Amino acid sequence: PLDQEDQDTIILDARAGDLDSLKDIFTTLVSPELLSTCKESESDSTALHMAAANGHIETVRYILETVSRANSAEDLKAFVNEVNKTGNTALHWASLNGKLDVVKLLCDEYEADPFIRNKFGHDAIFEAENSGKEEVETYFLKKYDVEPED
Amino acid sequence: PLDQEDQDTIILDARAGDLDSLKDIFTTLVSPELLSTCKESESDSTALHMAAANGHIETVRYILETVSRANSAEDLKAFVNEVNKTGNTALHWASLNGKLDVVKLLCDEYEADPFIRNKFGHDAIFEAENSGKEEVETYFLKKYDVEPED
Amino acid sequence: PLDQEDQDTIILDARAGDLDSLKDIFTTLVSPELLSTCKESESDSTALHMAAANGHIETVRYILETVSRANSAEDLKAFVNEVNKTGNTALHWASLNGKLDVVKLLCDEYEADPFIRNKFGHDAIFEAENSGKEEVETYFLKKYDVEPED
Amino acid sequence: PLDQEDQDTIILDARAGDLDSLKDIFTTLVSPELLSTCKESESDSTALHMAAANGHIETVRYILETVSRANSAEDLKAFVNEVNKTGNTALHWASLNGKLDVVKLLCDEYEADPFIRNKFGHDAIFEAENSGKEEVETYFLKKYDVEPED
Amino acid sequence: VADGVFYAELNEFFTRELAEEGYSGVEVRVTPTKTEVIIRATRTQDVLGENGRRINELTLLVQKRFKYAPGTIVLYAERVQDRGLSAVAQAESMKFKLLNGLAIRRAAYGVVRYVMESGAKGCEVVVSGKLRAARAKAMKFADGFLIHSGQPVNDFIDTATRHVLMRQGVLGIKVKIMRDPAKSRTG
Amino acid sequence: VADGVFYAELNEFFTRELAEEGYSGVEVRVTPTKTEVIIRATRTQDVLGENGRRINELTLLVQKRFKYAPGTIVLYAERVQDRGLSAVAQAESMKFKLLNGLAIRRAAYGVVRYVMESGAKGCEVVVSGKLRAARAKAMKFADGFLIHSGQPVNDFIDTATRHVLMRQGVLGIKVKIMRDPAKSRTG
Amino acid sequence: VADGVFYAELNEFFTRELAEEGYSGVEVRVTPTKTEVIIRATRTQDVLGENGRRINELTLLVQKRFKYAPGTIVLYAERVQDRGLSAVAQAESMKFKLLNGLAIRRAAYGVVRYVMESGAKGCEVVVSGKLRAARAKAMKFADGFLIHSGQPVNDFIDTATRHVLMRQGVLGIKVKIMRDPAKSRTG
Amino acid sequence: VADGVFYAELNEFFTRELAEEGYSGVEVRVTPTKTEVIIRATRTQDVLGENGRRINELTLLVQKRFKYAPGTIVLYAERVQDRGLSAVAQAESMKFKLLNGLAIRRAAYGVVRYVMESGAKGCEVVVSGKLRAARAKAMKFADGFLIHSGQPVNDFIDTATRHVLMRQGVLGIKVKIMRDPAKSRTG
Repeated sequence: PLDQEDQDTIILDARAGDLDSLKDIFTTLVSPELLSTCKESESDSTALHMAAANGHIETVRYILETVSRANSAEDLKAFVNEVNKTGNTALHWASLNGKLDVVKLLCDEYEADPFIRNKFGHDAIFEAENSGKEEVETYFLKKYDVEPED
Repeated sequence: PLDQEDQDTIILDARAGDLDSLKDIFTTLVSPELLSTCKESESDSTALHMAAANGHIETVRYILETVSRANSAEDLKAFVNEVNKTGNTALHWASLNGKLDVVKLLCDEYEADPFIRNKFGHDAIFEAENSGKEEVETYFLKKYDVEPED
Repeated sequence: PLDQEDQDTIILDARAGDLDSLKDIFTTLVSPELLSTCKESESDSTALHMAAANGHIETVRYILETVSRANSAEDLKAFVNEVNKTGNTALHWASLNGKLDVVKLLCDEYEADPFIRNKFGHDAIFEAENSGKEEVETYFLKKYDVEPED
Repeated sequence: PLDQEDQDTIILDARAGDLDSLKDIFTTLVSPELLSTCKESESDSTALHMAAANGHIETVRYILETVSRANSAEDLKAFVNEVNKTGNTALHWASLNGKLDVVKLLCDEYEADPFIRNKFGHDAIFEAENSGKEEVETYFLKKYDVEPED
Repeated sequence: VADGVFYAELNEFFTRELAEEGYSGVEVRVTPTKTEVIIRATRTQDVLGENGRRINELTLLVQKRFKYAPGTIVLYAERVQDRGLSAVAQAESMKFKLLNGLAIRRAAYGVVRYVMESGAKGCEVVVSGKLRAARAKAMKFADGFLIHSGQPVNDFIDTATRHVLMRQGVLGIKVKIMRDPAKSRTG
Repeated sequence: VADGVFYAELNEFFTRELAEEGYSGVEVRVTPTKTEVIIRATRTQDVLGENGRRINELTLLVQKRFKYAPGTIVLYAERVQDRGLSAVAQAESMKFKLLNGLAIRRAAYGVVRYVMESGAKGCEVVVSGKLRAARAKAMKFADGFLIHSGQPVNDFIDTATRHVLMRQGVLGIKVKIMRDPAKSRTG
Repeated sequence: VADGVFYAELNEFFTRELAEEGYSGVEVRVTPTKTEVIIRATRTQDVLGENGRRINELTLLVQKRFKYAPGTIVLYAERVQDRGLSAVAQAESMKFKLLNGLAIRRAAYGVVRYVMESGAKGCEVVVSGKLRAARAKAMKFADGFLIHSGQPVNDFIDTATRHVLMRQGVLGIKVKIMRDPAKSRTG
Repeated sequence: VADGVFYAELNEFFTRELAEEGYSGVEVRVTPTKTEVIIRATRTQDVLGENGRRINELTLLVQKRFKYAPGTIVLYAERVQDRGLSAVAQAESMKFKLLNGLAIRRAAYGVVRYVMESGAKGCEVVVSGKLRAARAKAMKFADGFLIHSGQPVNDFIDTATRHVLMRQGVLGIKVKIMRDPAKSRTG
């Protein structure tokens, strides 16, 4: 079906925040059912990753709405919490870059797991605090029952 | 009515713990209504004081039962919490001498105030701890809401 | 030569401080050469012990002068530092009883060892401090190079 | 006598470390007696400043030798410790830039004052430590009796 | 042995008669035709006084108040530490409290109340360990309770330590810097 | 790379031009027809200012003072901790000092002098270990050096600890009592 | 300026490529036909390497991974303190947490979790003040939270201080005695 | 009153006869045809024993050793703190030492020696003030002396404090981080 070069174009557009050409693409040129399968060449990062890291809340909400509408509930959960080769969720990137609006959207409405641990052993909770993004970190500590471990 | 010499005899008997001659005295020779008025010559200490300081629980309970039965509720409260010239209640003395049974009787059944402060500024709570009577002190801290002050 | 009963009498007199009958005894009735051999029945304590524990400085100085005059230098050293069955020197006793004048006499003029350790492992330095005799203890710490050990 | 443009050229050469054209200048074109008077336009900084800040030890030693040879002893002292508009000695700059060889030369052979305080209240001792030049700072603390003040 | 009334009345007498002599309490033993009363205070120099001046005065003033015949009682003295100012006694006290089912907060309160009433300038109690439930077994807590301890300027202190290898042996370094609040105050 | 004169002159300029902006120091790198000057201060909000207002003003005022043509230099900013108020830096500094043969007292003095000149309210240095000869191998020393640390009232503090066995686990107890000096003052 | 994806991907690359060089994070600025990437680590000696050996290798390996043409990016280095081991940063962090309505216990937990995940051996947080309601206005509290701090033998320590008047000035005395547990063990 | 020989011989007798009962010392008073000997120990439960079993045994064994007729002496008991384990007593002791012209180092040594011989696990003495000449009047010193106090891992501890303004009042924050030595060990 959908080749690498066109998967790249789709996620470069998520990165840029061109929501206009995104709706364009998924109403006419590609099935919205396939949005959840577009992954970058090198990283395996999804379009959710790109939009999330860049704080494009409207693009992020669209991506989520579309995936939710076009896929099973199981497929939606597996998408929001999808990890790249380095083991990072979109949430991880959003927390590193301190994008609060995206984070509340991911965790409140679409129930993202901030406890997923990457190849280095870090979860979104760590990443937020490690990049001095205190607003995102304080949100995590209110929202979830976060304690130290073994 | 009742003279000093016979008030003395009555409280010397409370001191000794001669409960037998106490009932003897108040069934036949003196009205039980007058027990609450017998006070030592020098100190102004009541019979409750003497029995309480000496841990004579049966004598103590008798004194209390009799006073309660023979007097008004107001007169009973004023008696249990009666202070001598030095400002001490029977409770103060019972706490100094670490008599736990008497203390529970005074505070649980007859609602003695352990917060009455003497001429030196001390209450039963202090006195217990000041004489190393840890059993009485621990009882106070459970029973009452005790906190430091100004 | 000199029997136990008369050794006892001699040291009971050192204890009492009867210096008068001491000179009496050693000018006429017993050789001064034998003073260093009189020991109590039970303890093995010398006359130096008794006079030292009781702070009788004049008696103490006499005992020392006499022994020094009448014996070899080796015999004098062995006498000043003589220990009883419990391993105590006269110095130990003088330090326990906080007799400063005796202690300065023993250590300054007659070079007593305050490091002799008894059956319990204690020296005069310890004993002084253990009985709250701070004057004797401060003297020790100035006079000698005293440090903690292994 | 010596104009600003040529004073500038002389100290630009000290800065560069062109010792060759320096000897050139002071054997033939300018009296060595006048080296101690060349000051930058803006700062009032001497040639010693420039060479010292740049760690050009051979140029520094030459400048010092020449000034010493050609001037009075008083004039030499006033030169080594000469301050610019900001109140800094050559030593200050050498310490800021952590030039140890220059510093030992200035302080050991030519007796520079490291206690001169600038317009901001700082001496060479402070400046060294403030720029993390621990080698220069440790040298100061050995060489001089340095203590905290009021 | 002396009865509780006697202890109580002796305590009343002495607390008033020995107000500034730092009176603590009293022990008492009874023997063949002799009765011994040991007085315990912080300083026994004021109590014994000039050659038993204060002692003998008391001993007779006690005869008059408790109706003892002369020669039937005698007064002794012992130096003891004030109980409410004794860190050792209050820690032991706290130990008793905890071992008898008293909540930490209530035990702390008791001790703090006693110590201030005893005239201290300040008191601190701290209890530590696994005081509450936690997922990590190595997680430990401390509840502290204090009256009049420390300054606001203590919250401007940073410390670092280093561990340095030298020939003579290993040295420890500790550096404390107290920042100036008057250099960080807004505006 | 920039020469030592440039560092020195930049330092003179900025210490005066950024007096209350908590100016620390400056890093500088030189590239193909571009010259980068990183400014380091305690707060970068005053330095960057309203939309680079203070930055662009400096950048041009620097061109006029150092005769750079427009577009050949640019000013950056970084937040750093003040070195003289950094416990961590001074402990490391003390480590360097000791490892290079400086006597403890002299090293301590250096650090203390630097920290006060840096505007601290107080400084303490302590070095510990086998600093002097002793007969017991386990005997250890500490030399402390301090300016403006603590109150006289700290010398009226006694502490005890107890270790108590409870069901829930082992608890630690610590009690601090600060005695009232105004209750032990002679007379 | 660089976008959040770039920061994220750079962070992924470097955490793996600089595993033991104590990699912290990265700053990045974009200029006229030049792109600057500042690498921040605990030790820059391993990063710069033998005459930029490790630097130039990275710079080219970065071109291959992010498809930059040669001469369009350059790598810098800065030494910074590890954030999770910085007492100063975590105290400031705790300050932020509290000022934004986070319960003390939750704030403490956050910091403690971060510090241990950062590889510390132990962490302690303590918050003090009027944390709960009390009848005495001078009553203050402290909640402490700790992982791996102290020994059981610290609960056998008693301290006293004295304040002594000497000619040379007033001296402070402090005495610490650690009792031997093996001399009080039952039986 | 009893003479010094009696005190000495009593001390010899009891130290051997009460070896594990934590024997401290003895007070003794003499009266009309009665002689009182007060025994002082750390625990009086072993001394008094089962209904005066150990007491009455001693009392008679003392008659046989000191040749007192039955009924002429009686044995009492008092609980006291061990003097060599009492922080309070040793601080007071240090005060005496200093006030009587003993050098700090020698005084410290005395106390430390006494405390270890008394069976402590560790001892620390610290004296502070203007102990040496200095140009700044505010410069203060501390000489510390210690046996068996602290771990090497204490030299990996950094602390910061912050002072935060909240509605409920002003809060204090303290953060302690103990770095892992096994993460900074060379190689």
